[PDB]
Amino acid sequence: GTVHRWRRLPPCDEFVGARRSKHTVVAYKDAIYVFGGDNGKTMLNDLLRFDVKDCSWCRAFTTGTPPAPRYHHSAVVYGSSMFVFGGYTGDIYSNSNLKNKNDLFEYKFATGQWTEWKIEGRLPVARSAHGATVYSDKLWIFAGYDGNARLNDMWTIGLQDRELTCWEEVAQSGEIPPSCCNFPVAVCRDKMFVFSGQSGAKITNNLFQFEFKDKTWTRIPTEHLLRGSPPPPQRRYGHTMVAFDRHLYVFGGAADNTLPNELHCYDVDFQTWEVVQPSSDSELPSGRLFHAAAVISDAMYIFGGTVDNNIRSGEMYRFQFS
Amino acid sequence: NLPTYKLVVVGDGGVGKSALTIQFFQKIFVPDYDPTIEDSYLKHTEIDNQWAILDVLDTAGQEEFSAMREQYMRTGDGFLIVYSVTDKASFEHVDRFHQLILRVKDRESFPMILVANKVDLMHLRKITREQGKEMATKHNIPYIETSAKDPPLNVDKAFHDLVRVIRQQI
Ligand SMILES: Nc1nc2c(ncn2[C@@H]2O[C@H](COP(=O)(O)OP(=O)(O)O)[C@@H](O)[C@H]2O)c(=O)[nH]1
Ligand SMILES: [Mg+2]
Repeated sequence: GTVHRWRRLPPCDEFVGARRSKHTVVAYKDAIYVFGGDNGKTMLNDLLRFDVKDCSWCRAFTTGTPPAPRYHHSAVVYGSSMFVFGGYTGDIYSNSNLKNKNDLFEYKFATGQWTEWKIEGRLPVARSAHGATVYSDKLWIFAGYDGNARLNDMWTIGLQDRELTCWEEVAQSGEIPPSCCNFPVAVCRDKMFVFSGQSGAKITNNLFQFEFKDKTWTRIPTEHLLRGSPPPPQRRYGHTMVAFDRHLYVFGGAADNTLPNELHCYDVDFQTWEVVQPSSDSELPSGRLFHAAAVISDAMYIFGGTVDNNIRSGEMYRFQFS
Repeated sequence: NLPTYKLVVVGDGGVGKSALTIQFFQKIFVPDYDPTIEDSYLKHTEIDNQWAILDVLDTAGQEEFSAMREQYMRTGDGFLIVYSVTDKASFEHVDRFHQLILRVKDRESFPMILVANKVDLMHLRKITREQGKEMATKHNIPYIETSAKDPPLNVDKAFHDLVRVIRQQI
């Protein structure tokens, strides 16, 4: 229970689910739900459940046909359901029938029910490695890779009535981030935050902030080295970022052909970066990318990813935020 | 109805993938391009009196593939395996890149061309022509010596020949 302490929680047993990367992790109640991913040989569409209170793994109860095995998809929790969107579908080993997706599946937590939201009308282009979050009773998906180029569009869909809902493209304003994919997204205060990612020639360590009300982006002027402030984290892709107590925590990812395991923290109010010093009794997680993160109570949870030598991981780590 | 050829430039860090791509597309030698930047280029060029769209991706980084890198590596029509004649390690890794393409493509053979770059650096050359030519005939793929430093050598031919290899299959 030591504060600011990494703790190596029990990994996902081999008979429960395969060690994976490019998966999605969502927090609900006192459990973490892992969906999709890449075990090193094939795509996945199982649903795992890590009970945080007693650290017990199990296959989550699922009825109905789940989404096609995929990775680089997004998952968000709205109300009592989890919403899967997008991703990369096909057969990895034989390199055939590969396509990005723009479908929408709902997983009802109380019943384990998989329902596909067959949305009518104009849909957002099928994409992978997009950003996604839930805000104001709507699913927001942003950027990604569509097959030919990176994206910088943004779409919303109301999650209130499956039959009475459709997609709407957001007329974004402000400094729209450069076309990006493989980046984490966190909502804090009433703003959505995006840090770095894979953006081609425009790959940087800029921090972007999207205020939902006026739908405007702002690249927070950071590295105020005039103030001697600690520098921003190195530019990276495949990293995770979570929000907790007016702070953003960035971990992992591939940064200039390395896998740093430093824990970076961004004070949203004071616009300052810092490296969180883990306690002496901490079990430091190894550098990884394409892992996944969620927050339960005052602790962050890291699952899976790809460590050095292209090795898939089933490890689960917990960092005590406070 | 114009044909599009997705070409991928792969190789060790520093062999000159960015230099070659920028030389081929922008007709300028750019020294010390950002080693981590990985982006794509587009032109409309006429090869053997036949117009074609060229979609080239300058690869970077050895960690897991970004969503863009992966889909390019899986759907690419041809690959340029590039090593530096001044970096013996890059030459020993030609085999590693060769196996990577076939493993991804799940094929016994795929359109590829071995590219020996930085040939202009003669005094510091480490890998000879017979060494590279043997490596190419070992993998049953063509061999081209290139230099992206002004004046460029076989930069246009290297990419064009890869297209020609693609056209003369199946
Ligand atoms: N002399 C010489 N240097 C080259 C050539 N091509 C690349 N370089 C140098 O090789 C280094 C790295 O090449 P770069 O363009 O970054 O390629 P990459 O690292 O393989 O993507 C830089 O210092 C370039 O100036 C070439 O044809 N001749
Ligand atoms: Mg480069």
